[PDB]
Amino acid sequence: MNKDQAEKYQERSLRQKYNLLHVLPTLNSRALSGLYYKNFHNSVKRYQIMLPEQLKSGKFCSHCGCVYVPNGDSDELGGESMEGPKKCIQVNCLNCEKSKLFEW
Amino acid sequence: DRTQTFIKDCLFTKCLEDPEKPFNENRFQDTLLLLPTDESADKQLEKRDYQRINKNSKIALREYINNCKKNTKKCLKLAYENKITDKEDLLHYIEEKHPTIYESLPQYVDFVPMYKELWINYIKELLNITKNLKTFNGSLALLKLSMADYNGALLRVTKSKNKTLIGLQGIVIWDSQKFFIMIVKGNIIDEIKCIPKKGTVFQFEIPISDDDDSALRYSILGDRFKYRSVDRAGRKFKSRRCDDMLYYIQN
Amino acid sequence: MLVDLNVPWPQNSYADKVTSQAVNNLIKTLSTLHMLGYTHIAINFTVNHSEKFPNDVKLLNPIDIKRRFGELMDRTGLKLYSRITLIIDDPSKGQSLSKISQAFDIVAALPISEKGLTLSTTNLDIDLLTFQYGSRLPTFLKHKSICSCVNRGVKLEIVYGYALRDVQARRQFVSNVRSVIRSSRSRGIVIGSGAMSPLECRNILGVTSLIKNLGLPSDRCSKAMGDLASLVLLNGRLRNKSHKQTIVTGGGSGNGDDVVNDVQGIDDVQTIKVVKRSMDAEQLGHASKRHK
Amino acid sequence: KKTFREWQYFKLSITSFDQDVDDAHAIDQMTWRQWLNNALKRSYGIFGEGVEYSFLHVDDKLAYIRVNHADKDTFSSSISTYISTDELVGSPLTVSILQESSSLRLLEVTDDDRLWLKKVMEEEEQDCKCI
Amino acid sequence: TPSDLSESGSKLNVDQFISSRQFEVKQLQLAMHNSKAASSTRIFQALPRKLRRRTASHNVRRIPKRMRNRALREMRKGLNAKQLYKARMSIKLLRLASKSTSMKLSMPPEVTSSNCHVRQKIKTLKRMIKESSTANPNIKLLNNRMGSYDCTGVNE
Amino acid sequence: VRLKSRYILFEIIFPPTDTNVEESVSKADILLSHHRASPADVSIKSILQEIRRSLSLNLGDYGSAKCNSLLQLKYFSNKTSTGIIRCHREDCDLVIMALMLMSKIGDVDGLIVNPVKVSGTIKKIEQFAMRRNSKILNIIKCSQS
RNA sequence: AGUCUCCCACCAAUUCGUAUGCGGAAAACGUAAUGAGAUUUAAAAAAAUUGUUUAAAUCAACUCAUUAAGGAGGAUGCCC
RNA sequence: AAACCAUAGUUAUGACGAUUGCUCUUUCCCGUGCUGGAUCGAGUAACCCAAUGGAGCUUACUAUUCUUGGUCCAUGGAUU
RNA sequence: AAACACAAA
Ligand SMILES: [Mg+2]
Ligand SMILES: [Mg+2]
Ligand SMILES: [Mg+2]
Ligand SMILES: [Zn+2]
Repeated sequence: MNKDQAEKYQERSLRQKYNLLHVLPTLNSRALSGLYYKNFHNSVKRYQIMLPEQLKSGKFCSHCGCVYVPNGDSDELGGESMEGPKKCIQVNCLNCEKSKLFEW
Repeated sequence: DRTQTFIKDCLFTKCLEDPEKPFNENRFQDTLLLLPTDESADKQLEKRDYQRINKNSKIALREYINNCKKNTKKCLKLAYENKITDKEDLLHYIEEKHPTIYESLPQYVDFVPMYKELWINYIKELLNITKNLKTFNGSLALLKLSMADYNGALLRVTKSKNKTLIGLQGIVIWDSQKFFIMIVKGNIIDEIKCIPKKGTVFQFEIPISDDDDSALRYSILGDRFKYRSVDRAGRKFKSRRCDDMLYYIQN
Repeated sequence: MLVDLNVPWPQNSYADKVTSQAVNNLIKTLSTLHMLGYTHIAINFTVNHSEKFPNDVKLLNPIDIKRRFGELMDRTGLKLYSRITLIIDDPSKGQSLSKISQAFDIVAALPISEKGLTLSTTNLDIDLLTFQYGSRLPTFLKHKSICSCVNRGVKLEIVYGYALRDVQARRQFVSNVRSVIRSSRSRGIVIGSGAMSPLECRNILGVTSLIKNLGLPSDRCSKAMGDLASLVLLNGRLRNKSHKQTIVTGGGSGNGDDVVNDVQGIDDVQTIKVVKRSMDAEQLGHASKRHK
Repeated sequence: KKTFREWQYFKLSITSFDQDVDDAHAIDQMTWRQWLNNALKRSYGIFGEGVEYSFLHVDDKLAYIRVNHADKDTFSSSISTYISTDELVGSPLTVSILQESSSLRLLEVTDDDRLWLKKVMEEEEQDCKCI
Repeated sequence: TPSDLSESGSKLNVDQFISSRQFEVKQLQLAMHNSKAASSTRIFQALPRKLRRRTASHNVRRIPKRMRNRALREMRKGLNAKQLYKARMSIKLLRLASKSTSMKLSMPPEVTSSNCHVRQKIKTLKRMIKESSTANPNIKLLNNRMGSYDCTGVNE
Repeated sequence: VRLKSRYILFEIIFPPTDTNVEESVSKADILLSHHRASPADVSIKSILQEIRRSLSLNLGDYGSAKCNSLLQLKYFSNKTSTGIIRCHREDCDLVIMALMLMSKIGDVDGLIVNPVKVSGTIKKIEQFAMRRNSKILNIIKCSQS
């Protein structure tokens, strides 16, 4: 297998995983979201490449694995709400009953 | 050593019966060995949250499968009770009389359209399906297909040890290690299909309709689909027996 | 089903040119094997090891199944396969299997020495192990080696068609067959007929009678000619056609479109299979309900 | 527990190529017998020569041979081995056993010679049952 | 030199060892057999299978994992009745891990009794068992040093 | 695994075919007149070639091919006319029938072959040969009186 | 069958004086209750054994981490 | 110079004949049934083999190349 | 052949 041809295959596979992470059900169903998240991460761990932190921090959830999205293609919103600090700013989701807290 | 070997032989001819047995089979060691016999914080955070997400998604998939299993049974029972045959009446009746059991039911018309296209385009770009078909190479294409991902793929069971599993078409929702998960549609059938891979034959057809109406005829073998590489290469393979494929020739 | 995998081709070196009489005799013997009854025939081609392999791909196979066997099959009704036997005795540096293995279908070996036997049993990727039944056996064959080989793959082949050549060769043939059957534990045995003319061919009953007189039970002969021959054809076919048993280039719909059975449909200059669109997403999944 | 088989039948048929030499010469019963006597002596010694066999319903390239149940192996190993050479034909002869039977139940044509042989064989059958 | 020092350890060569000592072997054989020394036949016979034994391994032993984990827990780390047995087992495990070679080979590197300070722990726990208020003269006073008393039940 | 061997002990006996001379009727007299001696033209390759010819002449082609796989003469000396023929446990009957059907040596005539002991090891064959040799001496000592 | 382990002299003790889940003289020995784990792990992946050689929807299987023997009192659950 | 010792013991464990039983199939009867009975037939497996004795573990076997018991949030058909 | 070894392969 040519490495120049393997780079294109790697890019295509990464794009395909990232697209499968999205469309309707991974947003709707937490099971498919978590499964595809685990698959994408197991695929990116084997390629010995780090992933950007600016997306790594605020991309997915920690209990199910759905993308944090509040309210071309109308879909379902990802999070219950996003309050102010109120003591410390938190973000809640729809699928599970937990929240993620960040401090200023 | 020659006179020494003669002395050793004249000594062994007293104890042993064949003096030139050990020197021939190399049991008289010339040497006697004498020796006593002789930024990690965020990384750990990411590993732990990944472990937690995996452990949650497993249970979520399991309970989703169980919910679909029970919902299909209950809705088919209610349909037979109400005597309604086609799906376009049954789903509307359930929606207008049973709100809850309807948000648990899946929708094939929701599952087919983007999945099929997003997998077809991905495979077309991977196998380099071009308007002309003189730029192909079978070896590299088969290697890519062995390395390719089948998450959200359309496969048809064409041969199997069980005479009832054959002929089932479905699109992948998740790739397990022992069973294969797809979804099928019928008159009222909306069953999630789990199929064993040990002894079954699958196949996938890629449509190509630029000028003529042709398609590629590819196929996989589940029995030997368990010991393949995943997204990478360089895994030392072993010849197993190539012997339990008798069902392939038999029928 | 009956399979004969050692039909010899009248050529040993690439410098030789086959005359029309040999091709006519081969056509006659193929017709003879077909008339009485047979299912699979794989012709054999023999070359030695120390020779210079030609640095070509489109000239390695002087069989041209589509040229003349393409003339014969439409009237005959059976299939042909191209196989090669390697006469390897001394481990010289000449080794270019990466071309002849992919160009041919079945790759066998003909060891004469002990080192060649060991390397062909351990490292050489072959399909059948054939011995020189005309000459003397290289050594006292071991049991564990043959058992581990037949568990790892390659089986032994017995050719009863050589005993019809002369008188002095029959004793050596029987002595070698006895040792092979005794050392192989009667597991990986494949039977073939190495006849060059249709006059030295026999019926399946003569074959099973000869082998049952040799020492192997008749039911085992039937099983090894029915299932083991099909399996050794399948292995050598998909090891070259497909990848390492992971992805198959052929899709079996019914009962005739099989990777070893379907031979005119599947392309050989490439590995693609151009079929019309027959799988949609709107058709009912259940084949019992799906109607056209 | 088991019934003792007297002998066993064998369906013999000649296969001679070279249509010209084939239609040229015409084999007969004595030809068959000489071919068998040559095959047995070529493949075996006195062991093969002392094999009991008779001829029943000899035809053009067709004949039926009954061999004892104890010598079926010797007969079937010698038949598929020998190839005639310069006996009566310019093209050497090769024989292939079509089928075998141990219950006399075989019928190719609707002739009556099989019926007569069957009649004499059952008049011997009841005779060995009583005797 | 019949034995020398080399890469791994000491090497002893049989060749020179029996070469230098040859006349001694001749005198020994003459002292054992007088008239049979001139003859060369089979004097020694095969060992009976009843006396025949089997060969063991060249290693010392493999310690069970339970005792190893307990010794690890003890080394790395008024009294109730169970705390008496706890301290007793603690001193026993310390002594065992100190003497045993298999446990030493199963112990983790960079761990010694000096660093563990076994002696002070032994002293403290022995002081505790001494405080446990036992009554020795209630048990009995024996007659010999090896355990041998009389266990006879009269009418019971 | 083990190769199943079966050694065969045979004796060459010369019948005193002479009708013009009167003979003594006893045990040791006929034992001596039958165990006189073997001729000088007697060896291992001359007996092996003769038995190989007789095997092909009596059994045939396949009968000699199946039997000549492990047909060897391990021990034989012309002073006592005792030989040990190694063969398979399958072809023991064939070798015995061939030794029975032995007609004559190509230059020496008037002799018979007697198979005495058949066993699957050489130690028991040697023990039986020693026992037979010891038994032979008894009648000799008794008749020398 | 196997290039696995151990017994086949003893030692009121520099001699594994080891009352440590149970059985066992020992054993790279059998099994029982709970929790967790997957080259992101305590450790399986890019000493022996085995063609495939644990798992990675749930079950089943492997690995590791805890539970010392007997008698008495109180509470809870079952027939009563 | 012997300790020489096996309810197989040191390249051995042969040769056929006869009987019952076990699995399927083409038949007839009482009561449906009953390790209910009798004819026409096929097969009795494979791994494989001791060399001093015992225990534990792992690894090879049972597809017309004998069998048996149970389980399965495996699928296939039918009733509620 | 079997059986043995901190061998050798
Ligand atoms: Mg053994
Ligand atoms: Mg061994
Ligand atoms: Mg052993
Ligand atoms: Zn969540």
